[PDB]
Amino acid sequence: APFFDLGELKLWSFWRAAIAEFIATLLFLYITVATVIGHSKETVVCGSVGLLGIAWAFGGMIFVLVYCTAGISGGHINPAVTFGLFLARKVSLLRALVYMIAQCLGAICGVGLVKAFMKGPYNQFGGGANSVALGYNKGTALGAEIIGTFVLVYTVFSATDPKRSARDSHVPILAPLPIGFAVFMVHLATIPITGTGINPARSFGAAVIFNSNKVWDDQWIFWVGPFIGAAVAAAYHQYVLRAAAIKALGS
Amino acid sequence: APFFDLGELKLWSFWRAAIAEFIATLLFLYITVATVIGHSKETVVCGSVGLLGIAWAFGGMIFVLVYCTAGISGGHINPAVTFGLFLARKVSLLRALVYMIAQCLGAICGVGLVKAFMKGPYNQFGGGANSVALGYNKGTALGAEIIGTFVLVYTVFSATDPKRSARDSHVPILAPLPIGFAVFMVHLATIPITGTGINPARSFGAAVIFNSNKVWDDQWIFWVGPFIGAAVAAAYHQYVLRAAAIKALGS
Amino acid sequence: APFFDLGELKLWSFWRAAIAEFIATLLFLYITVATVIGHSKETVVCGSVGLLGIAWAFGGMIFVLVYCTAGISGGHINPAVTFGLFLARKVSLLRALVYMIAQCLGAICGVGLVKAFMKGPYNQFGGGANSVALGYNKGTALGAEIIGTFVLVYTVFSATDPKRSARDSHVPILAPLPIGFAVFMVHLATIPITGTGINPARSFGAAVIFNSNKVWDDQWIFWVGPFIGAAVAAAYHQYVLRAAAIKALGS
Amino acid sequence: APFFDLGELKLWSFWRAAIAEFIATLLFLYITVATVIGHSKETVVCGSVGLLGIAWAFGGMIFVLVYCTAGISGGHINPAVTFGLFLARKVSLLRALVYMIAQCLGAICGVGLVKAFMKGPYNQFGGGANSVALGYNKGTALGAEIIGTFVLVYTVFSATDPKRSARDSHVPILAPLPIGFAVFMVHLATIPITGTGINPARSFGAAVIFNSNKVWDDQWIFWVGPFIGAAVAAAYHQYVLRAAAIKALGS
Repeated sequence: APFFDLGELKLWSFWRAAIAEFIATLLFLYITVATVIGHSKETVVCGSVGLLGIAWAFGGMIFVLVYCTAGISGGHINPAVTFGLFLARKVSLLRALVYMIAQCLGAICGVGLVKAFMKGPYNQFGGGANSVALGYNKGTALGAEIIGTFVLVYTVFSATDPKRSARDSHVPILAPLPIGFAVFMVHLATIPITGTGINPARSFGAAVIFNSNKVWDDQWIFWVGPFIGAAVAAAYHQYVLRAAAIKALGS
Repeated sequence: APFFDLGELKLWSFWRAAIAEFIATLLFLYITVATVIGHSKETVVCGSVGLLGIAWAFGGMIFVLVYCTAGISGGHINPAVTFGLFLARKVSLLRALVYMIAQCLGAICGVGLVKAFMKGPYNQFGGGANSVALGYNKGTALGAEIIGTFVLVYTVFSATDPKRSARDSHVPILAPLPIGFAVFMVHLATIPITGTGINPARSFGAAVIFNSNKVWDDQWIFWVGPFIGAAVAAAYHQYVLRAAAIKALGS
Repeated sequence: APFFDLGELKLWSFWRAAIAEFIATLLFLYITVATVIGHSKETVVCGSVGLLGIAWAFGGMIFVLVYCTAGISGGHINPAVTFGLFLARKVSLLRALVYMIAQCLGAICGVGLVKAFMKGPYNQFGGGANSVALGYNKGTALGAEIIGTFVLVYTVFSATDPKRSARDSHVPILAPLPIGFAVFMVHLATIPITGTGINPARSFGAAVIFNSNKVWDDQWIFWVGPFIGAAVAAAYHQYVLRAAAIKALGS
Repeated sequence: APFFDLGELKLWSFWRAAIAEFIATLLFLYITVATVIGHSKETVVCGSVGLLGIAWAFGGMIFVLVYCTAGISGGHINPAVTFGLFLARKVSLLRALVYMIAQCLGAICGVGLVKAFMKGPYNQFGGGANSVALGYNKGTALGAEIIGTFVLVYTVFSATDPKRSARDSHVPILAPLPIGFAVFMVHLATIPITGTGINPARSFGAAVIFNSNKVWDDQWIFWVGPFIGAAVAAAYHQYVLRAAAIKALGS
């Protein structure tokens, strides 16, 4: 794999792909963390959208955002997704890094906006952030992040279009509904454990803005867990040897 | 941009497009505000569809209505959507205004019907209306409306079919599921703040029928916020320069 | 319109269409009423699927069942749907009546099965049945049934395939997801008022099995309301003059 | 029907199909049982994803997993599905057995992982397992499993692609969204009765790991019920005589 290929010299398109990932991740953090704080601050019992509503915010926004950006950037919104695809040689190292930076920056900005709008409840109720919950240890958290991210990245590889690519690149277009649903599902199982990270930029953006020592102590789990889950899904996709032209037929 | 083009002289189709927008918005207000009052009036704790159920009423009805009217009017159901498309020169000024009037009228009628059916609970529990909630200021509300409407209008532009148009027009057909989901998502984040407007006709219809001074004082936020969010999504779509024939591939 | 056409002399297919409607409606009543009783009997507060869960049972089962039977019968599962299509001359009188009978019979059987499985809770918690709730009058109930059924039947007409028909007939195939979603939405608004009928066979099956005088007194609303809502959606579809080959493009 | 056909001598593909079923079922058990324990352990009232959230975990994971594995194995994830298809002669005896073993093994492993991560709550709150709930008898449970599995398997047969098959086989590709929705629906009606089995490998995996005598006493219902429901859906599909090339047109 070279550091970069000719696609990365199509500078206009490559710039707009980075912007599309930046904005999408910003929007992803804003809606989901605002949903979280809005639920956490509610004084009436059953007065909120509930944990079910939070899981929907994360799954539904990934559906919407991959839908909007798949033809522009490939629709990653998530460094572990970008990392998996890079391992499968679907993304160059240079594009991979640019994507991760755009995603981490967008994440900080989105969470930033939630804090700007509701600083009181934002600081009071945990800042959106991922950390190990009471009654679990780090090994369980990490395990839950690995397997959770595997589900996500396994779904991404199955969702790739073998013939269609994002504008001026060979980065595969992705079917958004299955990927959104994978996210929703993993939140249902993983919210009691870590909040659910499965997305290093999502975890990072919230840790940057909330800036607590507890959250920073746990932060490595939300990089290492998803990167490992991503690598194991790539390995698996490579072994069920189904890159080729296994187009999954949508629902 | 001329005030109107030859499509607007196809009077039969242009009339039926206006009617389709009028009826759709009426149905949109009736189902969603009835869902709201039905939840608000419930005496049993967890005896209702909950805030999650309300968010679904708004997102799901937009999915259903854009599905039914996309081939007829372009499926706007929302003056900020019409406004964004007008800025992108996808709609003439004359069609734009006719649409907004049909949507505002339909909105009043739909809320009217909710009040006719359940006047007691209708007046008691807030009339469906949008206003700034306790503990937020006008700047937060406006900000939340801007960004919320941006998410919606960004999704609309990505959902446009570059080849297919509504009957006897060049108004693009829209993919309904992504747009419905955008609405659902924005409600999850924005219900604790304003009720969620992101739709001037939705906010106006409820303010007309509920007719409280508090709600009228706040009403400008629900026009200005969505119009700004819409204009920034148009600007953005124009800059990721993706009008051309970026057909987003559905889920 | 003749009483019948040559499609009705294709006896093998016509018989299997009737069977498909009978079974589908039976399955529709069994799952949805079982969901209702299961929620109603639950002793823990928030220990159930909630009203949101009930609305999903009705909307999701119609999605699933129209999906399974659309190519076989046209996927009606509902006499008001059959009635609307008959008014639009898409179904003959003979097929229409056979469908309504199969649907009413299947309905009784499905509710029958719920009672057989959980007779105690079945009788205690209202039998699944539709009736006017406390605090509303008959005119509101009827109005809510008219408009609710209009939403449903308006969606059906938009969901019709202008080129594809059920086996050995000219009965249009229907797009199931939009129709399922219409049902879900109308339940969100209408459950506090009548239970939501919008389906005479659904209301009839539950009234037959539950057999209370109160429920029988209200039963006419659940025939008259949906038949009127259906006729007004047909009239409307005929006037937005969009039978022709307005194929709504799916999501 | 011969014991096996030439497809089963394509050893590379046949091995990878078995692996795909093994992994998918493992992931199915892990996410859904983790969702169950996470809800069951929650100390705050309405502090969880609720029974609605659990029903979504089961329906949504089947949607995601059939989406990922349909082109690889046919996407069964469930011995009653495999059994139904075998009866319809769509799967050979040899492939059928290999699938059931891979599914049962994967199931044990997935539940195993949930216990490894949260052994305390895992043992305290029922291990994910299926059993007859208080206030119902075995005949009701069995009946509920039969009819529940019928809904599932009826949907599977309607979801089969008559032209497209899994890699190097004639096992039909399946439309995942309808099947996922069938699962979701049956959970809504059946959770108060048995937990919902409709999947012998799902019931077996949880019974193996939880290892209680009560759960083992009831276990036969979760094999016999779904196998019967599956056989009756096959019989029905054979009689509505719609194997041929009834392609259900997706939503």
